[PDB]
Amino acid sequence: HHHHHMQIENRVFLITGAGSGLGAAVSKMAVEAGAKVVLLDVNAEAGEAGAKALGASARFQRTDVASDTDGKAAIAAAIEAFSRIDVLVNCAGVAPGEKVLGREGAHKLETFTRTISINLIGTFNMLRLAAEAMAKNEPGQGGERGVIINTASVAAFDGQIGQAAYSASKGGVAAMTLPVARELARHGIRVMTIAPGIFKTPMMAGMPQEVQDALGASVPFPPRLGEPAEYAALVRHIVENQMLNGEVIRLDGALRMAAK
Amino acid sequence: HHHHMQIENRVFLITGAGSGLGAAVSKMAVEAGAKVVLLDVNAEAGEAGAKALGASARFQRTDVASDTDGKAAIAAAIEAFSRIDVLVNCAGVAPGEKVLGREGAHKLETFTRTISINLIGTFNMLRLAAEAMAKNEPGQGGERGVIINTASVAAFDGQIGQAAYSASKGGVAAMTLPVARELARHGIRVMTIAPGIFKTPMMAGMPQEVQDALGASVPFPPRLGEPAEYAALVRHIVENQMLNGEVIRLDGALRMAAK
Amino acid sequence: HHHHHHMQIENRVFLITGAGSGLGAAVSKMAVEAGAKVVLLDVNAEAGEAGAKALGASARFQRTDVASDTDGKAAIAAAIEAFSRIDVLVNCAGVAPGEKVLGREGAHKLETFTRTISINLIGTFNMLRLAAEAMAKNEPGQGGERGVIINTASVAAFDGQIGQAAYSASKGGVAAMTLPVARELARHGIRVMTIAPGIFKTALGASVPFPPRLGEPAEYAALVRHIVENQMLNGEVIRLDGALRMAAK
Amino acid sequence: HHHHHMQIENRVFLITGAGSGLGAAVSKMAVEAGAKVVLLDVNAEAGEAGAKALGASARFQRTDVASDTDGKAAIAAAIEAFSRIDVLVNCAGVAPGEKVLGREGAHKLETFTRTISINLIGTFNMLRLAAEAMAKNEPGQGGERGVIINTASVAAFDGQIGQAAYSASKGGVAAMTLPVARELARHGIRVMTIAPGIFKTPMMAGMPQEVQDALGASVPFPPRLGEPAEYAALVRHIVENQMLNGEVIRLDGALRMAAK
Repeated sequence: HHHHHMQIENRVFLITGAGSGLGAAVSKMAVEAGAKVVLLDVNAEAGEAGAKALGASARFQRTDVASDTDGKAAIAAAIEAFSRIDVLVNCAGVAPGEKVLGREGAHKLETFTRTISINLIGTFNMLRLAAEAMAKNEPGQGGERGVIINTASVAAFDGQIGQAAYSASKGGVAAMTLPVARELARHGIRVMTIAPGIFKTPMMAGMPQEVQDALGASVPFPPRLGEPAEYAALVRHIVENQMLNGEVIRLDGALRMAAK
Repeated sequence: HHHHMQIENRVFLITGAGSGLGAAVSKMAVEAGAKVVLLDVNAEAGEAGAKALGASARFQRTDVASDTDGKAAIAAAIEAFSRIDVLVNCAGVAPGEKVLGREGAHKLETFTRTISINLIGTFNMLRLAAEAMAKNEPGQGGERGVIINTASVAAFDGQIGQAAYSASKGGVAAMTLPVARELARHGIRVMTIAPGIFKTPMMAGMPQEVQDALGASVPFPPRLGEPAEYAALVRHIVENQMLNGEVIRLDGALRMAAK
Repeated sequence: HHHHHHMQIENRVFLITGAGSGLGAAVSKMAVEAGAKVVLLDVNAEAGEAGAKALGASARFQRTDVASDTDGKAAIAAAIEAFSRIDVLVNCAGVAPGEKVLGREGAHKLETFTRTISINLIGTFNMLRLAAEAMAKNEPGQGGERGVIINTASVAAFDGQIGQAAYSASKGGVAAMTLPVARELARHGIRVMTIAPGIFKTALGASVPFPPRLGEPAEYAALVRHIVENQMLNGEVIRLDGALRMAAK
Repeated sequence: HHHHHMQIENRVFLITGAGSGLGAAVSKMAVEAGAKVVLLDVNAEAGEAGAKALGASARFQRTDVASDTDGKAAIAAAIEAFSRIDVLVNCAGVAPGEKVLGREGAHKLETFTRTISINLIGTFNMLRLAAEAMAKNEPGQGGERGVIINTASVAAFDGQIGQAAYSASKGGVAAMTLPVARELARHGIRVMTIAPGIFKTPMMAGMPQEVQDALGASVPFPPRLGEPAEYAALVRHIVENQMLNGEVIRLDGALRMAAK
């Protein structure tokens, strides 16, 4: 702690995709740093188990991030549990691969739409509602009322063959950062975006080991899969450092994804 | 010019073609000796355009976000002119709505709609055009087609109230590379233009002092862009084979302020 | 006909660096053939004379070290004396060396880094400042325009490979100047643009997604032409690269 | 702290422009986190006073960062004092404003050249020499042998009227980050760049207070000058977070500089 350093203790985090991978690690980091967390996930089993393991500072609320009504209910539950919302972290996402021209014809419109719905619409939906709650907070240190962190992907910059939908959704997340920051600046709410490279996600851990090790060796340095706790450490830094706003930060070991 | 790609006789498919940018692209294309199939949701405007352009033009009513309308539009282009060489996606809406507004949070429905038309619509026509283009015989330099999408400077310098618009156009911009990478195998190039402030129908609706003020925000030329200038760039992209997988800002050096 | 805001290339005076070969030669050729005047600038007299000779009465040559204050001024004076004005500057002069930060003999030489910067970046800025000064004396033309400056960066500004610290630094510097320079020179009606070429000629093409070949210099020249003709292009860097994204190795 | 977290304690920092502003704050942060610092600056009085105030964990070496011979002397002095170099932070920089076409004629070539010399050639010079020293270190945690952090500027993206030289130099720094990171990955040396917005620098503190306050009010949130300690906090997070590599981070309160 030095003068403009923002304290993490006792701040209330709302976190999506919190039952696994990135979101799980953020929830763990937050609780261990002395914060409150409300876990949101569409999977009840995983979410209940996480909140259970983290203890009294955690709650879980089943949530389809793309739903208006679920989004509200998630806000209401966070307020009822902990009285306020200080930080939103959007980690819910899917990363499918589908060619524009595949063996069985054109990319399905439905699958494109669905990727957009979960990754981009879902992010916007939680963002708009969290923001509305955060704006009711009393202005804190430096006039700050909240911090919103979204998750894009290096696919927003280096999209591979088969990632039209994924790149479109994550590019959309990245490009919203600024206009949203610009508005929410009036209320003291910062808006930031992290663009991860290759991390040990559930999809990743599903692959055979030789394939996992090969992805890792594609990353210049460190030549390994990123650890979810490293994504969480960056989230922490964004909460603590008040000068970080309206920016997209690549967390990717210098990776630039080839076409194949 | 040896590797210069010829515009004459190529078949353009163009969305939002009943007005503004798409209208100017249609005009440019017909006057350079090409065929155009105009697509628009507004039948009156589209028919009138095709009528005015003459025998080299057809119109097909189309909701670009619809799977079935998209297919019908491809089928109509093939039936009329036998092939598709160029797709230009100009259909788009540019609404403003705050995240935290007078009536509460930004409506989810309005966000979703802006994404549907601007992004899902662009992807829909792209996927179906590409499929048709791949059936063409390889032409000059092995090229079978060119796809040109329209993003916006909002993809980079989004203003207060443009979350939806920036999201949709940022999505368009970010697709360019993964799509270009795949479609390279078929000789189909994929490019994106990011316009600044142009004399669109919404723009021409505004009172003159407001128009003039928007123009004076542009460093040089300090005016609204002319739709024919956007069309001139589209032409150059069709002609210049080295242009691929790139987003081009057409904006007089504008960098939009927050408000 | 041609649209109202279309900018005509006929009779405009081009000043072109690195004009004795490659990209600059092809720009000089395009310009003369479209009815413009060209002043060719190059450090190599043999190549420059031969080019100007082959292009004819609409071309002149002036030997020039683009990084030199006094050579830069002499080049402006020679253009004015020959053709009375300057309407377009195209900076194509450049070197593209590869040298590792940590090499077999030791660290990257400071002298070689400095020299790459001097030719690619300082040289570009030098010709830009002096051309701009001359262009500002022109009467305002169509749409109030007095000139166009076009600089050459490289995809190395974005996807720099192992060994390209110097090259990437110099071309990144060119790319980043585009905006602050365009912002100022907007007052005088001078547009400022930058082209970032991929791999151009001088299986080597098979790394390029499409077209899977080396770029032709005349294609770079076609883009220059389009920039001069399209008045809404300003303050932007355009990648001309067949969708290439250079790997590290 | 998590298993892949990189410890700052006992690492040796070499820092340029360390007598004032950003480099002084990085030195302070590093010493107070338990690290060693070698301060480099052209100004002896400021540098000695800094090293004096920081104590036994600090040394000062007078240095023109653009000089080959001074650069080498600096490396030798750091090795002789602390045996190794683990982190280089390049903060030495000048930020002049000069129009391309000014009231009294064209931008001087000498001034452009000088800004490039100090900001870009100087940064490259220290980098190449620090990298050479770092490569001799034994591979540490995660195989890492060093971290190099350069300072660009938001001028690399949003250059204002009068900033051709400054933008050119800082855009050059930014664009080197990837090709350097790609090579030095082989030796386990990470390379990162920070792009600061408006900070309380000595040039800034030289201005009258109304002009300061006005610059601060141009920043969306927080609407103030950035504190050098915040730039130092981000440096620290880069040294700690191993997945950060080959990237430029904007630290700017969502500022997008207007032309004027």
